[PDB]
Amino acid sequence: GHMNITDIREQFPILHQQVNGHDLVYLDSAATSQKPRAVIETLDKYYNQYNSNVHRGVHTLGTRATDGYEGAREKVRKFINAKSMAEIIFTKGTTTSLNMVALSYARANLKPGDEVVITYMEHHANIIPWQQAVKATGATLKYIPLQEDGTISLEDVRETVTSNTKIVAVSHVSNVLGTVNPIKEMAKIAHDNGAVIVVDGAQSTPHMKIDVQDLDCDFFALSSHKMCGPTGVGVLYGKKALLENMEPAEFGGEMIDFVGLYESTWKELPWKFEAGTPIIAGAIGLGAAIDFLEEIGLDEISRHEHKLAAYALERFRQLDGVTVYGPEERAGLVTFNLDDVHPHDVATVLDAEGIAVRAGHHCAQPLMKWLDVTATARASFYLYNTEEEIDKLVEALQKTKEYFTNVF
Amino acid sequence: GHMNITDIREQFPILHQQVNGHDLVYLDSAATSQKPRAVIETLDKYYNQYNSNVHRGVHTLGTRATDGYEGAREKVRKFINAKSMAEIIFTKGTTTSLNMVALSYARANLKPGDEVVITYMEHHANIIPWQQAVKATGATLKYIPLQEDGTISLEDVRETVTSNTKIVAVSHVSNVLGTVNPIKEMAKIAHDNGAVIVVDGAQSTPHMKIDVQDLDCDFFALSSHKMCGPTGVGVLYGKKALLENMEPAEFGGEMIDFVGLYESTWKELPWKFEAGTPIIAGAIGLGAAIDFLEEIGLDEISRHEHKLAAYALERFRQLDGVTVYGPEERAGLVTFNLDDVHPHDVATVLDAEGIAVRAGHHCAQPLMKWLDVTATARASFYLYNTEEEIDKLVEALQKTKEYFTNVF
Repeated sequence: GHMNITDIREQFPILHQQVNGHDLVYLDSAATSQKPRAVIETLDKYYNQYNSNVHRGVHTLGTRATDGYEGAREKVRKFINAKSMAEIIFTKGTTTSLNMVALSYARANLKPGDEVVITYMEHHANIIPWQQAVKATGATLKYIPLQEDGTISLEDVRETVTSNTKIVAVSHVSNVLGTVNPIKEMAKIAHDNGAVIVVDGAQSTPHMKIDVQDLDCDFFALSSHKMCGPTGVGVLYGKKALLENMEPAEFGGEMIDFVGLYESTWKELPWKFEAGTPIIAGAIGLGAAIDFLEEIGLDEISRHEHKLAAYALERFRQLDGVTVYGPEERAGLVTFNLDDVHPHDVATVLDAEGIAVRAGHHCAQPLMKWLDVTATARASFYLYNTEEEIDKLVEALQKTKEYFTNVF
Repeated sequence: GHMNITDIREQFPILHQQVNGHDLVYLDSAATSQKPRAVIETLDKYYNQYNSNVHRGVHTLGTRATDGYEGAREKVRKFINAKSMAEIIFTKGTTTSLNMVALSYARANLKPGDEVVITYMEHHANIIPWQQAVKATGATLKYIPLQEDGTISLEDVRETVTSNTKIVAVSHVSNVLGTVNPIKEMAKIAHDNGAVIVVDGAQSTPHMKIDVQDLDCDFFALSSHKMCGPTGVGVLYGKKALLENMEPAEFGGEMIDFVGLYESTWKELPWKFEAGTPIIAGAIGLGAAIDFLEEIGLDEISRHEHKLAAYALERFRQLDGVTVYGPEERAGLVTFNLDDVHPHDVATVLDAEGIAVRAGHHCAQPLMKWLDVTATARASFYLYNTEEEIDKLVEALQKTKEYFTNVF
């Protein structure tokens, strides 16, 4: 049962190379994750053996491609514990999923005086679609405040959500702070006030079990590329009764039933929301990523990331002049700054040592402003990373601090 | 220079297999095309060697992925002869591209009394977004009529387009009739009346050179999966001056410049229209499909398809009780019916002989109604198909006709 990190790393060809003369140390999985051979070879087999368009079922390869595509829909349903494949919509990624809710749910259900409630830690994907939806409807956007450690208190949620709130939208896991938000209790507060809750799960799904029946979220969005799967593919989950009453966000072939000159009728769910030839190979590859993660065990992967996170926080606390943002209890990532060194220069120096991290605002400018910084650096961990890699990171941070103090 | 079909077919692993005990005869490339090793191995190399998120440029693999993604944008620009990469937007496919024009251009620029003009041969992707855009604006949808052979006469275009027309949307090549429409002359008519022209090029781009400066189209949409490229990726081309004045269709990270609590500003083109982590691998694979087709020569591929089309029409005319739809001059496809046999049964019997064709409405229900049929069968050709494969098709059609006459 227990995961062998050597055996896991063996499955990721891209980890086994040098950058600038040093073994690669890839600590940027919160930006995008690497892929095991089981996923890459799923794409290969699709294109080598049974590519064809789907949902015709009139010739043999087309039936195979259809069975592969719809089979992957069912894999996703089981993976997040949705009641029904009608609730599982394949999209281009988390961002498009959230935009579909903002176009098809928010803009149809917001009036002046209604509120959309988000938080200061949201990724832009979970901010801009609501800014545009409230502007288009004359509704009001509101922000739940954060505690000093970058978590959300339920009393602040209760204070911000009111009888005029129609939508609460919030991240399951922050890509910057590592905070795991109390989604299940926030959904109960949202429903008690007459609101739906929209959960941005791009950063939770790769790393921890999702059960949308236990969360009782109304909508849940995720991206394949962060969870060992292909780029260009994501999921929107929504409760069937909500999706049934929402109009499509996109129109075209495959999502219609009858097309007249001026009027058309739509397919049943989920295909109502899948216009045009779908992301056939990428969805099948996302199903393979799910099989891969489930065979390792999401709970095993969470325990491994908890170990790496606690080890990294401890070793970061051994460095002088380094500031870490966010709470002690966290997902597998550390966002930080070195005193006196711009995080872009940190990242540049670290890449010269083979170490890949991210520097910038991480698509969370209002959070940087809340943190009173212009930018930060971020190291993020996944199921193929090790404590030795964190040692290399903290050693390179120490030698970065020494380098820049002495150039001065 | 001249293409060797044996050497071309050698590059497509999927062609070399049996279905039901017969060599595969894949005649469904108008639904989706197969991929050469150069494309599949491009995806492999991406995932094996340099996957990372794009447009950070802070670590070595991220710079490589960015250079690959933006390099593919430039490959597409050269391929359709656009003036600028600002004009090349990566989307999920033709359908999404056309929906982006309908959301961001049509719904912003249509008033009561304005007209959107389409044709009776359009694919649903080029029909439903306009039905929805005119309903949302109170504008009027109009249809250019067709000649008896399923072509469009320019005098009918001139009669249908008026001083109230703001948009003409039309396919470059019909996926059913094989008609090549007179796009360049239609664009001059559209502009003479104060309209833009939106060209659905999903079926022309795989098969013939596109030059958007010579066409003078305002928007042009295409899909990677029909042109030897990965699924899940497409392009929207639009004249820079039009795109500059259109608002994004999707909102999120990557397409912003500044994000405040309530207001945001957008990136320059093309990234204004690319919200969230992009279709990194698929776009790079579409660039490889372009390199592959350009090395063979689109003019060579067009000549090969013209030969196969003229051969197929002749051999179809040798069959009794078979009706072919559309004009003599055509792209590489034949849509037909057997007297007395439902096209679904034709397709089923043909798959038992290893032959893959499509039966149905081909996402063109108003065209089937114009043709006074409920469904049709369709065989479609690409650069790996041969005359021997067309012989197998017409022989299997003859034996289908004999089989069903004798069961009766």
